[PDB]
Amino acid sequence: GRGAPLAKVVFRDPYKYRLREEIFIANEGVHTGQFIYAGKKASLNVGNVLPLGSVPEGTIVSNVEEKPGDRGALARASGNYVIIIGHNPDENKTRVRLPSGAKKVISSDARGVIGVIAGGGRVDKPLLKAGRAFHKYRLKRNSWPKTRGVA
Amino acid sequence: AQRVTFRRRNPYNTRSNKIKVVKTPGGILRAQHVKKLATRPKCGDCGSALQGISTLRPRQYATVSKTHKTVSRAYGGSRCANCVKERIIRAFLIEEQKIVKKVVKEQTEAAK
Amino acid sequence: AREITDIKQFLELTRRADVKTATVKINKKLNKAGKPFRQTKFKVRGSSSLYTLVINDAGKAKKLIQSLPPTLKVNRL
Amino acid sequence: AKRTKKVGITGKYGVRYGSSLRRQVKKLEIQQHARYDCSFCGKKTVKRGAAGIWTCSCCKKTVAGGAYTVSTAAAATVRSTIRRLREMVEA
Amino acid sequence: YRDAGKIDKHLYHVLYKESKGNAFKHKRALVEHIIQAKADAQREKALNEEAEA
RNA sequence: AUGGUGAACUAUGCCUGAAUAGGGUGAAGCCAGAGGAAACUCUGGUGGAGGCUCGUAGCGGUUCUGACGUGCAAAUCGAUC
RNA sequence: UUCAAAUGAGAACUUUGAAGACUGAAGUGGGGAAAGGUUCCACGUCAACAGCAGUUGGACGUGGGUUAGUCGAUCCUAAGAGAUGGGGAAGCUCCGUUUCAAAGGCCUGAUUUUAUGCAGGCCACCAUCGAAAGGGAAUCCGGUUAAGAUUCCGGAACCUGGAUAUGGAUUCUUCACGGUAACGUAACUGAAUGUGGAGACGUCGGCGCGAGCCCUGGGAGGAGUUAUCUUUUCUUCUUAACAGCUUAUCACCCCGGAAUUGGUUUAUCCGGAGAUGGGGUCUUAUGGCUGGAAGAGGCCAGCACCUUUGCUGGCUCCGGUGCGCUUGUGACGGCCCGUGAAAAUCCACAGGAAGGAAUAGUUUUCAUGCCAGGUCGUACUGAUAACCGCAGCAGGUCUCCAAGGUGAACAGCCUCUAGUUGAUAGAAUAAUGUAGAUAAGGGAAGUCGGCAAAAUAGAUCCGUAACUUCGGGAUAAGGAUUGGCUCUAAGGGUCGGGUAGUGAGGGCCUUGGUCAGACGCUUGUUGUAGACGGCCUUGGUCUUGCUACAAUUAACGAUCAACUUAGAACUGGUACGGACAAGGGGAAUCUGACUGUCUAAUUAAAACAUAGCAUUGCGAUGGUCAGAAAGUGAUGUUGACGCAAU
Repeated sequence: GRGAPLAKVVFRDPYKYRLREEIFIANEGVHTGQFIYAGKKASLNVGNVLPLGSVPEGTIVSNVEEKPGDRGALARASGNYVIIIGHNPDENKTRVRLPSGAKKVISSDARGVIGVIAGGGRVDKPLLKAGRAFHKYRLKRNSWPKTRGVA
Repeated sequence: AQRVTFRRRNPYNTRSNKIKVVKTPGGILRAQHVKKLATRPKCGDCGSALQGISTLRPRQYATVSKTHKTVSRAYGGSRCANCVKERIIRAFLIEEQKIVKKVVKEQTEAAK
Repeated sequence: AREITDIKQFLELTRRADVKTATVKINKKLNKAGKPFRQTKFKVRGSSSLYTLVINDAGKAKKLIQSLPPTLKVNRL
Repeated sequence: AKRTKKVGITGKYGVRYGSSLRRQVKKLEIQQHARYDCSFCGKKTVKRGAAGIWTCSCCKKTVAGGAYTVSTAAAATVRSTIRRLREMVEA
Repeated sequence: YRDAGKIDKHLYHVLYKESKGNAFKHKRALVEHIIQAKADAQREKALNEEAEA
């Protein structure tokens, strides 16, 4: 039911001796075995997740947090991204351009993962058959087929 | 040609109901139930099947002797040779570079 | 069960203090492309297995059948 | 011998689904099922499995990419934007 | 015939590609086709030895 | 109107399994050959795609407005589908 | 359907025997799931039911019958249900079920009133239910009842829980060796914690291999025909669970190094990230020999037992082929804006706690020995008489096995095994009917409408237009052949590339015996073979390393068993897809693009649906929708390439 590939990233628990698996939306350009870095001091490369306040002008990111700790709400679909269009150091805000063109200002502390999401350009292929629609919608929800209300 | 029938009470053919017909000594064709096929153990790193380890159903592994459950290598019945071989390389070389990282740091900061 | 083909060890399991009965079987079988011979089988019933010792030459049968202990109940033929 | 004149792979749909829809479908399936070079081993062994997952048959190195292309053109400049934006931090 | 020793390794590959295709119809059709290939190869080989001398 | 029962039939979704002879057509991809200076184009093989097709098992039922129509049947039987 | 006999007061129907047929193995045959509940089997019996009858019964009265450590339920969890802590609700109760709950047991040590407390190391999962075709620890064969069996008898196994030793390995290099390596050797310490594998798994297509069955040669028996012929026809010739040795693709390892690129599948993938080649390792599906096990089953000859029954006995053997059907498996390839389940459980690795030597301590995931495996189901039908349709009602109900021939074929048609011969009957057999048919000449003139029937209708060769979304239309339209006998040609597999001396002629038979040359035909009498066979020969006893001629071409020679295709003569009162089987075709017009779906019981449609196109709302302290509230929810395990409304 998702057109974007997932990623299973393992983060070593620092508090206790064990491993924690994490499910990340695979940003296009990431590969298995890549070192995905999370935190303030992370470098600027595709795949890493950083707060918006730590990145300079012109960067596009994805899976950003509406609030500092919901672990990502915005720009999660395939091929979507949000652009950094200015910082607000006063009262620690940052405003960005959503994929729908809406401009929203959020906290500079909320995190976001660098890079666009893989699976873009998916809807450029015509869906052709009814069964292809049936196969697509058999795993998403019961929202197909649609019957006109006039009939 | 003689024709056979099920011996259990399930009348449907599935993976758990596989049937092989055998020539019984009494001169009649009898259906013989076959257990599901075993799958080769797989390496944890490369995913491929690892050689030297007996293949059998999970619960029945508790009966086979250790000679078919442990090769004489490190990471015996979990990893397969080449994965272990480069695991040594990765461990040895990174620790080798780590002290190289340390010695340069002690020199640059001292001359700072 | 299984089959063992060593004479010396076979006597050891006869008085192994768990065998109660034993049987001897005679078969008239063929060989190669020549005349047949006299073939015999010696069977020993253990507690959980049934050992056996096949001998295709009656020459070795004599010294072995006498070697069976008298306390062993043998079902002749 | 060029068995079919102009429809190639999309000719399997017979005569249905119009001409442009088949043609537009035709364009994508050419590179969807094509063979790409790998960035880790440099072989013609990159094929698409699942929606947007590109795997290499040799060395098992899977690269995330577009739904129908290893590197979609709309995001090839995204890393160019980031890489051009990285050096200003240092110099 | 590759392991027979009479033929070379390279001429194997040429016929193998063609046998996957056509112009080789049956067992007999191949055998003299192989022969004339060796016969042709022997033709210039004999002529090359005398031409150099 | 009040209060209870019903998806064993059928309506829809999910989980779990099960079933679908035999032929026709012939897509990519591939191989060989030919043409030409190139671009590239034709010939001959494989290849099995294709919510394709003729057609049994199965699912519905178009027509005879056949049979029956106080019936074998509160809607079934036969042929043609 | 018919004949005869038996029983019976009472036979078109009961039984038996003899014929004639049918289902034709996608059964009118064998077993089951749900359902039924004793219909199962025996005795006796006909007032009632079996729309005729009936001494017959799925009926009546009386009784018998279902045996489990291994087959299942038991256990796990899926979609989902639901109890606590909580929050609503006057309330019956509703929400959620890990969320605003301080929600648990657990190994080491203490021991010697410590019973088990206590002092530390600890881990935190976080009710329960929920799929006798989802996962699941372990068994088969022979035989035996009136009715039971993978359950009973006999024989032969394996698994789990527990207790204890015996034997082996280990060790003063105290917790093993070998191989360069993939890894191996029956055993060959080891906790908390962490990690990994199995369970665990899409569909389709072709290919390889295995099993069951089909076809068939030799031989050992029986039965059938025999006016004539047929080394003829049919039939038996079988081997289980479990165990030892051994065996494959795939994959990996050592040497080596590549263009004059080479290996290679039906299907073009692979190779300096290292091929081809040479040599090895591994999983053991499967298969082979052996044990079980030939004393078992089967086919045959003599013995005589009103009987209860057996004994003596023989064989139960050696093969071959295949696009053969069913099925299993392996390496693959195609498909996707579908990439195609979870947990219990089991094992392994990292780690190093803890303990340990030889006067012996471990080793009970090495071999052997001892004990136990509780409860519940097991009979029968499973269908035009055992289930549901008021009935024994042509209706409906899930699934495994499935032979021979013609034939593409699980099509139609006939038959072998098996099972029925059952559904009221007798005589003439008027109209009118129901179901099959045939009609001289014309031919749709009939009718609202060629509605119903009819014609072509299989296969091979030739040939095929308008238009088009270039894929189709298109087996378009339209032509030529088809039987039988005797031939011709083509399409493969497996082996062999020499002579003279030499070594083994690892069969060395042969002449002598040496001595295991022995059993077999209660000691001995003395009688027999030595199983004519280990051990050495003076030897005539079709594979060869060495040299020679010169070794090569032409390529040859020997065996084997399949069908497919094409062609040539002859032949038949010109018949040949001879029965069955099986497309009418073309010019157009209205309309829906197509596949698909609905008014299950009068409308299958140009109606709905479908892809495509466009618009609208929504950046979650949200958009749409539910609830009586809620600390409630659906989208949402979601994020603008998304959800929702059109």
